Amino acid sequence: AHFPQTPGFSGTLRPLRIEGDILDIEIEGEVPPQLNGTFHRVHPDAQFPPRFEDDQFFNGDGMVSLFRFHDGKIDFRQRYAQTDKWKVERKAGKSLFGAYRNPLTDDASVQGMIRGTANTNVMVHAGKLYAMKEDSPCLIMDPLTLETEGYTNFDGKLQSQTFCAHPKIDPVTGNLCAFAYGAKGLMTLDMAYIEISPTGKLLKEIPFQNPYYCMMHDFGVTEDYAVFAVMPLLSSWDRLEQRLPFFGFDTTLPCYLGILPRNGDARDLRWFKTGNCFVGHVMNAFNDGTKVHIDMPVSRNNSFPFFDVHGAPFDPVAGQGFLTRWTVDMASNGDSFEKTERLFDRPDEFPRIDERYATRAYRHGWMLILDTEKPYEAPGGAFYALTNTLGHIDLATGKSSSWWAGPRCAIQEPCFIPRSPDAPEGDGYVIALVDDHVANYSDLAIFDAQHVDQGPIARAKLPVRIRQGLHGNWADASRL
Amino acid sequence: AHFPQTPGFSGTLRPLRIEGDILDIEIEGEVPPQLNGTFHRVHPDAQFPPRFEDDQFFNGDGMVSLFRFHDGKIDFRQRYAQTDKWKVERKAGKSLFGAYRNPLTDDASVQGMIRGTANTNVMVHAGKLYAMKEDSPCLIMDPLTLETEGYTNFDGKLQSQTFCAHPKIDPVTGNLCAFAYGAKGLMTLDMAYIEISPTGKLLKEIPFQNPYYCMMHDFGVTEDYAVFAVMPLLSSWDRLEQRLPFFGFDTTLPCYLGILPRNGDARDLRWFKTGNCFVGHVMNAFNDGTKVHIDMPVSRNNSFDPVAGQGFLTRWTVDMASNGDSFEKTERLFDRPDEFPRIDERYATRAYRHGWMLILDTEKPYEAPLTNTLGHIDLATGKSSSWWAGPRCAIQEPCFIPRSPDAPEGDGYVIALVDDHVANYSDLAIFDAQHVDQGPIARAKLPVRIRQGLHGNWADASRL
Ligand SMILES: [Fe+3]
Ligand SMILES: [Fe+3]
Ligand SMILES: [Mg+2]
Repeated sequence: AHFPQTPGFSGTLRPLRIEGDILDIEIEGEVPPQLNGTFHRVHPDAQFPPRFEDDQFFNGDGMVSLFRFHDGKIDFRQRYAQTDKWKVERKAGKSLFGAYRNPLTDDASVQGMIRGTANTNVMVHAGKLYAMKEDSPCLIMDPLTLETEGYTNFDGKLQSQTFCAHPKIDPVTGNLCAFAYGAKGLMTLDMAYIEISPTGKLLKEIPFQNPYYCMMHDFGVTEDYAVFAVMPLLSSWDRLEQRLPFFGFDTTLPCYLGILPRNGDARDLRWFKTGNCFVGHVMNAFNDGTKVHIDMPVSRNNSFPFFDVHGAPFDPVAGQGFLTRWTVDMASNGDSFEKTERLFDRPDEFPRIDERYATRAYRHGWMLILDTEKPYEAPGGAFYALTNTLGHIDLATGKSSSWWAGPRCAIQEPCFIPRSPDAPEGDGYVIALVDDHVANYSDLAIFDAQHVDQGPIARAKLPVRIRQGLHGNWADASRL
Repeated sequence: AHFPQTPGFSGTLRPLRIEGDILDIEIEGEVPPQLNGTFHRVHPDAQFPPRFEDDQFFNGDGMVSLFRFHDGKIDFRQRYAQTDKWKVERKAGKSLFGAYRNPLTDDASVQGMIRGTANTNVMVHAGKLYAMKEDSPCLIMDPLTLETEGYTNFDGKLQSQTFCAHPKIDPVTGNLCAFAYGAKGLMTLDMAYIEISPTGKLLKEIPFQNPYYCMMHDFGVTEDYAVFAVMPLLSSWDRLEQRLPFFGFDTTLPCYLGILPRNGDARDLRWFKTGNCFVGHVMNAFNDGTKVHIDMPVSRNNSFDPVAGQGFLTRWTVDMASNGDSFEKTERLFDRPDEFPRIDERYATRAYRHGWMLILDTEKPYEAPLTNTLGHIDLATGKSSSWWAGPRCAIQEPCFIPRSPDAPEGDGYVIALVDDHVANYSDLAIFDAQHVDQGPIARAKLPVRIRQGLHGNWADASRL
């Protein structure tokens, strides 16, 4: 009823909190008639006002959106993920859990509960929808009704208390390749590489130890290795008692890259070391023999201003991430990299690939671009987190193109859809939410993947603006 | 999925069509904590693009909104009324029924089906929600889930094929007082005065004939009489054959006022005649002995030419004791163009003085790419006050809530949706009924603009 009038809950970040349905969205243009599948997507949307006036973006309850493609039509369905947190807070009619990653600020009635909001990523696997949040197990939902089944441990087999929100689909085995940090609770170095079969059975859970008490948000998977990028985004329980941000970036410590053979154990894990930097989302990773490549935006400090870290304001220029390839060789001796190479010279994040080529050699990528030289005429919005541009890069040529959403709009994470199962790499479509911050409408815009610069070929016009979310995924109807 | 690019489906009249819920709406100010009940409300919202690009606003599928008040909180729930039309069209994934009230344009697959959209009014009665559209039976829904149960003939008793969307609640008996026109199908002169008990049982269905086939949208109920305003808004099968709009107003025919004793029959009905004009919604009606008063906006032509469409709240007076068919009085009650009148319905059918209305203030700026004013009139003194919503907003039909059961007439709150046509958000504004010029005392802030609707009603939780 009464949300704190902090910027975190006002203007373009106002609460939405509407579950609902639209049958047959209004289309401007023509939805590609062959497309038949689901595009899932999630945003934080605190059900009730927070205990803390300062409660953060990534702490809001997960609101899941479904866009079902079929017969040149798109349907809309949106539901709260009914996490243990969400269920108990609804019964109380108020928020019971506290600050971000801080159980010391929880109400006494919910101590020991799973504090996850399932607000970071949603992906179809094993005929179900996996709703994910780092600090908590995987939440199982129905891909079409968006009903919540409950957290899972994969029939008692998984020991890890947590489950990452950035798994990859092995394009050969169809296995869900995931991982977990803090696998034995907050502030533990216990890690795990996880593979889930196409029918939901836990196949392997390879434990190992991390170099830091740090955040491990994303990782890479190659044909033979799991790739873990370790940054000094450090955590400490002292900070929670002082009521400071759980994570704080240390600009003096180095970064590591851990290569775990997917068929080995912690004994075979080799650590490589490089200079200090901030590592973003992994576009893709792949190995050529013992040569391992991983592509991700690299910046000098935190790239997300909604992500409150401790110490040293928010440097918006030091937070500019550029798509960078890291290369190590398992055949070499020592912990030296072979190569670091900037792949793209514009600040970017939220990278995407033709997922048929995940874990393999590839050339086509899409990304959100921060074009600060463009006007932004929408009052009530952070100019910092303004992804106003969609970009495409041909890594084989370095050529790139982009599209500007205009001065009224932001763009959310894109997603690639192939034109057909055996279409060439990157031949198909890119979809993304384009949010008009003046009229408060959202379009699910459809681009030609190879000509994003020509603007959308179609727009699914929603009569509502979807709150800025995180990650989404496309699944063909055959996966259901 | 491809709606026409006409004005009736673009801009502020864009399709909405979202069913959904919000628990604990954002509140600016304070929702009066005593309030515990429901505000229902409905707008047209075609589920699929129409068969004809010039489809009327009034032809769209009914979308019902629920605002459940409790303990200073308001929850939101919005659902489609699952009429026979809506169900079959969803099955087919496209619009099967054709032009407004024109069965000659329906697809063959739905011929003889009920063409109602239930898009005009929603009112709690006998523990259920009555969803109404003139050309069709009453639709029964659940007041809290907004589930649909189906059309009703009240246990097979009701003979009328139709059921009005403007019933009044008798403040003494608790009966739902309704009527029906075209009761034996389209273009039929058959009429009926209807009463439904507080438990849903049909108590009386009094048939009579209408002076001609015309729109009979609203009517009045007094302590002793039912009051039927007849204007020459005509329709014939011939109009439908030429694919003209169903209704066509005739400037040369007179208007009638038919007074029917509630406990009598068609032989006891008296017709009074007056000059040509266009009649609008009924604020209220009452009788003082044999003198019958009815207050309603009156204009020269359709208000539902902007100058001819200017309707002014007017009182019509006839005397049942008199001989002949002359009125006694016609008196303009308000000098500003107005519509959607409302009263403290605890005084419905009885003498009253407090009314609320929407006012079209043409001297105000509108900065969007129009009811912009909420009014209050004290009929005992002619005094009035109003509130302008600003250059970006419009106001939908208001509705009165008494501060308490024993409160004096007009003592309480007036609620209405206020729509920002630039930011595309809607607020459920709460005013003090006696000081609407002071602006809202509270705003329930929706993260969406509710489409332009029709009629809504308040019901205390005790009625659930
Ligand atoms: Fe992420
Ligand atoms: Fe009406
Ligand atoms: Mg739109």
